[PDB]
Amino acid sequence: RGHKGERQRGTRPRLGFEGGQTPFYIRIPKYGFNEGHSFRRQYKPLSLNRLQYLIDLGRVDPSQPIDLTQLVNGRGVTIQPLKRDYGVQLVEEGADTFTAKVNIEVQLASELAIAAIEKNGGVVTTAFYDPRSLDIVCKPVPFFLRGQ
Amino acid sequence: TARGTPSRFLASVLHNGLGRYVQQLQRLSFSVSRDGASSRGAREFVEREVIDFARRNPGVVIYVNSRPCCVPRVVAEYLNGAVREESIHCKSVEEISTLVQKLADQS
Amino acid sequence: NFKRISYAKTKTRAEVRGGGRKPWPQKGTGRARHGSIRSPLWRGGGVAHGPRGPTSYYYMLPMKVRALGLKVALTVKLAQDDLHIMDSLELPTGDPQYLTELAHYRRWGDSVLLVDLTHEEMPQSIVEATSRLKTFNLIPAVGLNVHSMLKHQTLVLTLPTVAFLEDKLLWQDSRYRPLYPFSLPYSDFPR
Amino acid sequence: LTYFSARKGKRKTVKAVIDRFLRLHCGLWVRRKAGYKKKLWKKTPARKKRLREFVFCNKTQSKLLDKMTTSFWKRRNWYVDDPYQKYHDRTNLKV
Amino acid sequence: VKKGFRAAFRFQKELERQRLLRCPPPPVRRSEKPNWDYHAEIQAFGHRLQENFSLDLLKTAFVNSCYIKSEEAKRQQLGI
Amino acid sequence: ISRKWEKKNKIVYPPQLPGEPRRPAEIYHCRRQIKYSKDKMWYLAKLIRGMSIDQALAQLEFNDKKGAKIIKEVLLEAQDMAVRDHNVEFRSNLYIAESTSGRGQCLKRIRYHGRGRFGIMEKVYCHYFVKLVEGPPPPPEPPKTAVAHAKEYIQQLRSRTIVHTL
Amino acid sequence: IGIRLTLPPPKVVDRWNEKRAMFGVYDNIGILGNFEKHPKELIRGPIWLRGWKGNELQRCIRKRKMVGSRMFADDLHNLNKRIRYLYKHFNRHGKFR
Amino acid sequence: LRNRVTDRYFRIQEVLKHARHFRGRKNRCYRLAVRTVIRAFVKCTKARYLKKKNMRTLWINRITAASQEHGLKYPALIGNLVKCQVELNRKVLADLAIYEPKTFKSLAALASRRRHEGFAAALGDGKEPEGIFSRVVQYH
Amino acid sequence: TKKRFTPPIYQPKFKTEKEF
RNA sequence: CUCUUACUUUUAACCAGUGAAAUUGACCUGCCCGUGAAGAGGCGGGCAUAACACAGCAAGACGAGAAGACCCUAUGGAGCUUU
RNA sequence: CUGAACUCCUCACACCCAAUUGGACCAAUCUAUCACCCUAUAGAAGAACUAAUGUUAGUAUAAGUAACAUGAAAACAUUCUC
RNA sequence: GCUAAACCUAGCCCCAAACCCACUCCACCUUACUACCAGACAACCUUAGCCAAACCAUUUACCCAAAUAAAGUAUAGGCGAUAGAAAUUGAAACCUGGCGCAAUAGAUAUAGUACCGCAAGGGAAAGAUGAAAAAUUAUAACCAAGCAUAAUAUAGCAAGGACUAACCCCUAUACCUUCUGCAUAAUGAAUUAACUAGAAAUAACUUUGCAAGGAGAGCCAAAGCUAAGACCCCCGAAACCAGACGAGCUACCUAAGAACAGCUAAAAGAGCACACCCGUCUAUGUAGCAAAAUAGUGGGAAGAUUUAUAGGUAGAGGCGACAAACCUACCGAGCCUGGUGAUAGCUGGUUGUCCAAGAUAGAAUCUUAGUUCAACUUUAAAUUUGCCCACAGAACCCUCUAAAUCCCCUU
Ligand code: MET
Ligand SMILES: [K+]
Ligand SMILES: [K+]
Ligand SMILES: [K+]
Ligand SMILES: [K+]
Ligand SMILES: [K+]
Ligand SMILES: [K+]
Ligand SMILES: [K+]
Ligand SMILES: [K+]
Ligand SMILES: [K+]
Ligand SMILES: [K+]
Ligand SMILES: [K+]
Ligand SMILES: [K+]
Ligand SMILES: [Mg+2]
Ligand SMILES: [Mg+2]
Ligand SMILES: [Mg+2]
Ligand SMILES: [Mg+2]
Ligand SMILES: [Mg+2]
Ligand SMILES: [Mg+2]
Ligand SMILES: [Mg+2]
Ligand SMILES: [Mg+2]
Ligand SMILES: [Mg+2]
Ligand SMILES: [Mg+2]
Ligand SMILES: [Mg+2]
Ligand SMILES: [Mg+2]
Ligand SMILES: [Mg+2]
Ligand SMILES: [Mg+2]
Ligand SMILES: [Mg+2]
Ligand SMILES: [Mg+2]
Ligand SMILES: [Mg+2]
Ligand SMILES: [Mg+2]
Ligand SMILES: [Mg+2]
Ligand SMILES: [Mg+2]
Ligand SMILES: [Mg+2]
Ligand SMILES: [Mg+2]
Ligand SMILES: [Mg+2]
Ligand SMILES: [Mg+2]
Ligand SMILES: [Mg+2]
Ligand SMILES: [Mg+2]
Ligand SMILES: [Mg+2]
Ligand SMILES: [Mg+2]
Ligand SMILES: [Mg+2]
Ligand SMILES: [Mg+2]
Ligand SMILES: [Mg+2]
Ligand SMILES: [Mg+2]
Ligand SMILES: [Mg+2]
Ligand SMILES: [Mg+2]
Ligand SMILES: [Mg+2]
Ligand SMILES: [Mg+2]
Ligand SMILES: [Mg+2]
Ligand SMILES: [Mg+2]
Ligand SMILES: [Mg+2]
Ligand SMILES: [Mg+2]
Ligand SMILES: [Mg+2]
Ligand SMILES: [Mg+2]
Ligand SMILES: [Mg+2]
Ligand SMILES: [Mg+2]
Ligand SMILES: [Mg+2]
Ligand SMILES: [Mg+2]
Ligand SMILES: [Mg+2]
Ligand SMILES: [Mg+2]
Ligand SMILES: [Mg+2]
Ligand SMILES: [Mg+2]
Ligand SMILES: [Mg+2]
Ligand SMILES: [Mg+2]
Ligand SMILES: [Mg+2]
Ligand SMILES: [Mg+2]
Ligand SMILES: [Mg+2]
Ligand SMILES: [Mg+2]
Ligand SMILES: [Mg+2]
Ligand SMILES: [Mg+2]
Ligand SMILES: [Mg+2]
Ligand SMILES: [Mg+2]
Ligand SMILES: [Mg+2]
Ligand SMILES: [Mg+2]
Ligand SMILES: [Mg+2]
Ligand SMILES: [Mg+2]
Ligand SMILES: [Mg+2]
Ligand SMILES: [Mg+2]
Ligand SMILES: [Mg+2]
Ligand SMILES: [Mg+2]
Ligand SMILES: [Mg+2]
Ligand SMILES: [Mg+2]
Ligand SMILES: [Mg+2]
Ligand SMILES: [Mg+2]
Ligand SMILES: [Mg+2]
Ligand SMILES: [Mg+2]
Ligand SMILES: [Mg+2]
Ligand SMILES: [Mg+2]
Ligand SMILES: [Mg+2]
Ligand SMILES: [Mg+2]
Ligand SMILES: [Mg+2]
Ligand SMILES: [Mg+2]
Repeated sequence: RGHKGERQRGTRPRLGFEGGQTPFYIRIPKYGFNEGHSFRRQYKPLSLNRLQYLIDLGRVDPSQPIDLTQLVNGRGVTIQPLKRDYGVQLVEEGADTFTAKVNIEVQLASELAIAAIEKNGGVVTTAFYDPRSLDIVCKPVPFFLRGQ
Repeated sequence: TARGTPSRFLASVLHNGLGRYVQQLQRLSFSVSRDGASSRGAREFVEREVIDFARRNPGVVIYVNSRPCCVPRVVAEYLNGAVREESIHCKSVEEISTLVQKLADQS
Repeated sequence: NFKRISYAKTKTRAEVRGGGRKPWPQKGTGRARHGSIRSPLWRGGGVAHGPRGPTSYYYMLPMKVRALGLKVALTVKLAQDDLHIMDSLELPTGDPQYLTELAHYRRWGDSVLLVDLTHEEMPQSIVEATSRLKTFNLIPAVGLNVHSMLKHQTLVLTLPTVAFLEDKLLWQDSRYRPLYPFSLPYSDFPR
Repeated sequence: LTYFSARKGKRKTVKAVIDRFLRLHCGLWVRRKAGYKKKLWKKTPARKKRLREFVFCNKTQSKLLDKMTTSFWKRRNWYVDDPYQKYHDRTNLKV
Repeated sequence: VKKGFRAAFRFQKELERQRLLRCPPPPVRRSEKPNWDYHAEIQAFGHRLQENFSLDLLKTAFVNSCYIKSEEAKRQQLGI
Repeated sequence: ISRKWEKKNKIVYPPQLPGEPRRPAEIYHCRRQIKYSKDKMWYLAKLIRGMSIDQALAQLEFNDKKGAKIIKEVLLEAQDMAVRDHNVEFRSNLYIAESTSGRGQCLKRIRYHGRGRFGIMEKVYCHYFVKLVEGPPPPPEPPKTAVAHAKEYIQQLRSRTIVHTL
Repeated sequence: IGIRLTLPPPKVVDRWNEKRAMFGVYDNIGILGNFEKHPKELIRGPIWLRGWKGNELQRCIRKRKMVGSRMFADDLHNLNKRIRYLYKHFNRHGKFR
Repeated sequence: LRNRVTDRYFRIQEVLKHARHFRGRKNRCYRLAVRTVIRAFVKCTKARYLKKKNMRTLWINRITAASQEHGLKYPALIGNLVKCQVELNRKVLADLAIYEPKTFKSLAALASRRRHEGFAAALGDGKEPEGIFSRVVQYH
Repeated sequence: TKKRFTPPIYQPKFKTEKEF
């Protein structure tokens, strides 16, 4: 423990206190880096490399419409509605090697991601889900056990 | 310390080594446990080491008694009448062989 | 340790009866300074760092780890000739002496663990024999565990139990990560 | 700092750190220079430009702010049109 | 009363040792003590001295006249 | 408490062989819980140590200490005990072999001092132990003479060796 | 002094009584029983400690929240003081900050 | 679970067995004995350096006594025996002084002869051969 | 300075009242 | 007071009875000089030195007693006064 | 010439710094399983006292010291002194 | 040899389960435990403060009734310390058990008794035979300190090296703490037995599982994730606040009582002087007879006197011919209980063995008796130069034309 002082006695000041000097985490001016963070919509990215990977292993069936329920069932993406998630965003990564023809419903989609889907003859549609419906569509089974 | 312990002068038994050398070790009494975990090394010594050791020391009578015991021990008795009891508790076969050989070389 | 709860508890200096008043003045008495008679330094005082029960030691290993432990224990029994497979556990007689002599004749060791597929469908002959025995224990297939297998020298499994064990243990090797507890309905579970 | 809260028994977050610093998911912390809005008339434009910069924190300050904030602020966020999205990961970093 | 057995067991051996020191037992023959095989000890007697003793002659060397008379007396007492 | 001194009169020795010498009779007696100080009783016990049975009684009879009467009473009942129970022919043929005092169980009482202070006094008790052995008292050890001193010194000079060498 | 002069009565332990023979049974009830029951549901004891672990402060907080209304007046007062002391000890005293 | 030390008696006796020969309460009271037993062990360890130191001093005194009986000083005997390539240490010379006086006198005479040869060499200009006992046996 | 008086503390009476 | 003396009582000392308290690291517990955390029974150089009671003395054991009341320190208290 | 724990010599080698830091072991106790004249492998914790003017109890030291008490004779009736 | 030592029970602790308890007769709110007479008196009313913010002044968690999760998020705040939801989410629930204590433990408990206080209140200690005591000459013994058996012989931290030999010879300045430094004449300790002091997050490391997934809904994830192991003491103030209990001592007051010889003067807050009240001076006493006394000498002693009984004024107060007096022996403001394990940058203490690395420029600070960051030190890890240094090179102004340094391949 040491010899005397607040060290051995265990009464040393709080974390961040600098012996009376104005602490670093206080003398820095406030800025809105995290202002309104809890009200920002978040979208889990879904790359075309990830989408192509799921189809090649049979985890996602391209012969049927693909939505948030099918992606979660195939363990393709993880959605946390309590963490301000609003769905999935289809990103353009891996557009060069994407070949499957699918009917996929997402929440956001970049211009290049749309083109890659439509090049193979597939259909991509961006649909909005509010926080209540997002939880229901991702895990239908827990909702059906609520008797609502 | 030296003051708190007895002392003696260097000597031998019956002037051993003058006319002929006589092994001062006379008897070894082993107590091993058939199931005791602390007697695992003692059992290993009996299986392969005590038989060869008896060949090299025809003048030493070795008694191996297998009875339940928590602390295996070996008792060494010498010609001059001194009796020394040493514990082989949780000792490997090599450590027991070194200890047994140490007892044979002492006067 | 996961289901262990320790009920040992001691009273600290704030829970021992009395001790509110300072026993004597701080200075002038010539004695050591004290502020209470229930201090841990005192006879009959509180305990400084003692048990503060009830205390829970609950923790859970990952489901696959606990499933793998059954596989290892089953493999050890087979590798050491401690596993025996029976078509059924039916006995010609309900006398417990028959079962003990049968184990001795077949050299099953001191303790034998008998496992049946279901508790309800256990034959009455084996139930009567095992109820009167201490080293022969009859458990259902759902009750198999590492501790019981390690405690008992010999493990006895029925043919339906072996198929039951393989289905349950190998299901962990080729299963998705759970979206929700498996008690809730699944497309292909149970069976 | 409250290491164990009286109602939940959990570590609490010092909200003074949140209002002043931004933590990139790579572990870095971004802050603004002190006094960048104070007495601008007596400061040269070269000095004023440095005050407007968004600077990083060193190892000690970054480690200090990690202890003063819970694991919620260290999670990976996917804000739409995030200005600092490109700075959440390191590139070509050795040792 | 402190819980445990090893400390009490260890103290019992110390008491037994002290009792022996206070009242030493009378000396007894090594043959009467455990771990004794007369035939084995006779053979080792020759081997220690590096002498090729005859077992028939060597055994008779340790047989005294008093021992024979005492042995005869014991047989008469027991009616053998 | 311990009462091992009373148990020393219950030892039965095996009968002696015809050629064995006569064994002196040993008598153990004691008095428990004497209202006296063991420190003061020690001087009386030390005084009669080694004396004959009759000489010890004479010294104690004319001693002004309180314990002298108590010790004399113990010797009188021990002397009768020897002849009556321990098979001693002559009651005067005894000497004090062992005689010492021991601490007994004491009671604590409060002694009041001034200024509200106090001290704890003890009501002291003691035990007296005596051992009587049949036979004339052993002669006192003669003082060491000049011949004994000179003989011992020469023996010391004849026992010294050359140290720290072969 | 301080050590007993006689051996204590021997310890007789029945290693094969019903409690020890059947110890650990059904610990895999979830794995081998279609996950109908969690193994934590086998724990018997205080209602505030079934399938839950924590330090002294967390246990005191949890017990007060769950059965605080059912506690005796003297027991509740000691629990409230214990939480106050533990709050000051953990959040204000120690070697590390 | 309350744990108490049940074998504290044996711990105390490990220190008191080394204090049995001490004088006073420090042979039976552990609080006082442990401090003295530790000092006794420390003195035992440090005395090994003095034992070697005292033995050599004793040997020098015994060698000096025997050397003076032959009219030689200690430096003359030790120094000149080295020059004769005689590597007898002070332990052996002390034994030789007590048990082999005739041999020691020969060693004293040999050192005296070598000492005289050194004096002649110093006075000589170097045009004479080395002394008979001044010759050194070379090793290769 | 002020008077520094320390009142005496009487020990319990039972400690000096035990009997055989 | 110069300048003290005599006697009596209490105490005292001895004998008998009863029997405290502060104190106490261990002590086999000398003197001189020097030294040293700067004032030594314990260290250095010398000197002295069979053992053990009893009664006196108050130079020393930085004597016992009271975690100095003086002084300062504490982001320790309190009483009082006030623009 | 004397002179160290320097260095050499025979053998062995982790085996001489406060605060602090790292590591190898371990007494006793309880529990699982062994063991069965007192142990083993592990799991646990009220888990180790030459020191707090520490707490309680026992007993020393000062110390048989300080201090304390009963007027006298007598036939125990009584009388006498104050 | 004593004194003593030893013991296994009494009971208790934490949970589960279940919702407890009042009265034979007689007495009991008046002075409780008192057979028998005119009441009309009647309950409600924000806790404060210690403490944290290193002062303090706003502020500083305290079951409020579903485990988990949302979440330590929204939000609040000298926007400091710290405080902190909700929508929503939704599980299990078989009393008779114990890696709980075993007479300094476990309740204080053999008992709220003995004892202490006017009261509120504080609050103990301990027992041990055996199948049979209607077997008591019984149940052997050995174990702490303290003694006894048995005092002592030059000289010295009481030991060590030794030695034929205890001593004599040689060598050696107790321990802990605290310090620049302690044999220090600095601290603590008579001694024995028992008791008495390191509690945890954040990451990180190590070892398993699974793997772009991990996890037995929530959460994390650009090799992660889950689980385990492993780090954070004890005693002590003067205080502050709330609620009770106290004027049987003392301060003053109220109701109704009592005492004051003799002499002088005879008028007396008059004099001399008993009882009585007070306590000037000196000696004794100082653990005393006494937590304020004894002996002598003194002040007053018909008065603003002294005194018995009952009553009144209560602590943010009373009362006071002000002495900061007195208010149950300790009043710059009582005492008890509670907040309370108050707090203490201050002091003291901090328990088994062994080995290894290890002495460190400063800066800020109501800060210099402390802390935080550097520096130094430690561990683990990554990969590459580190140290020592050849030339060449690093200022004019100026009185010391300094010892040197920086840079630096080679080695
Ligand atoms: C100086 O005078 C100092 N000793 C104070 C005296 S009154 C306590
Ligand atoms: K108690
Ligand atoms: K902390
Ligand atoms: K005169
Ligand atoms: K003096
Ligand atoms: K100290
Ligand atoms: K100090
Ligand atoms: K000094
Ligand atoms: K000093
Ligand atoms: K001092
Ligand atoms: K008085
Ligand atoms: K009143
Ligand atoms: K400070
Ligand atoms: Mg300290
Ligand atoms: Mg300091
Ligand atoms: Mg502390
Ligand atoms: Mg503080
Ligand atoms: Mg508490
Ligand atoms: Mg309390
Ligand atoms: Mg209080
Ligand atoms: Mg004191
Ligand atoms: Mg206190
Ligand atoms: Mg207690
Ligand atoms: Mg006394
Ligand atoms: Mg006197
Ligand atoms: Mg005393
Ligand atoms: Mg004392
Ligand atoms: Mg002496
Ligand atoms: Mg002396
Ligand atoms: Mg001096
Ligand atoms: Mg000297
Ligand atoms: Mg004297
Ligand atoms: Mg003093
Ligand atoms: Mg003085
Ligand atoms: Mg002071
Ligand atoms: Mg002052
Ligand atoms: Mg000041
Ligand atoms: Mg300050
Ligand atoms: Mg304050
Ligand atoms: Mg040398
Ligand atoms: Mg050496
Ligand atoms: Mg080495
Ligand atoms: Mg062991
Ligand atoms: Mg173990
Ligand atoms: Mg402890
Ligand atoms: Mg102790
Ligand atoms: Mg102590
Ligand atoms: Mg005495
Ligand atoms: Mg007297
Ligand atoms: Mg005296
Ligand atoms: Mg006197
Ligand atoms: Mg008188
Ligand atoms: Mg009188
Ligand atoms: Mg009543
Ligand atoms: Mg504060
Ligand atoms: Mg202040
Ligand atoms: Mg804010
Ligand atoms: Mg701050
Ligand atoms: Mg108790
Ligand atoms: Mg009860
Ligand atoms: Mg003793
Ligand atoms: Mg000396
Ligand atoms: Mg010396
Ligand atoms: Mg100083
Ligand atoms: Mg020094
Ligand atoms: Mg001194
Ligand atoms: Mg000192
Ligand atoms: Mg000091
Ligand atoms: Mg004491
Ligand atoms: Mg910890
Ligand atoms: Mg930890
Ligand atoms: Mg204290
Ligand atoms: Mg305040
Ligand atoms: Mg108040
Ligand atoms: Mg009144
Ligand atoms: Mg009136
Ligand atoms: Mg008058
Ligand atoms: Mg008048
Ligand atoms: Mg009066
Ligand atoms: Mg008056
Ligand atoms: Mg007058
Ligand atoms: Mg009132
Ligand atoms: Mg007045
Ligand atoms: Mg005034
Ligand atoms: Mg004034
Ligand atoms: Mg008062
Ligand atoms: Mg504190
Ligand atoms: Mg402070
Ligand atoms: Mg080192
Ligand atoms: Mg400031
Ligand atoms: Mg500083
Ligand atoms: Mg350099
Ligand atoms: Mg270089």
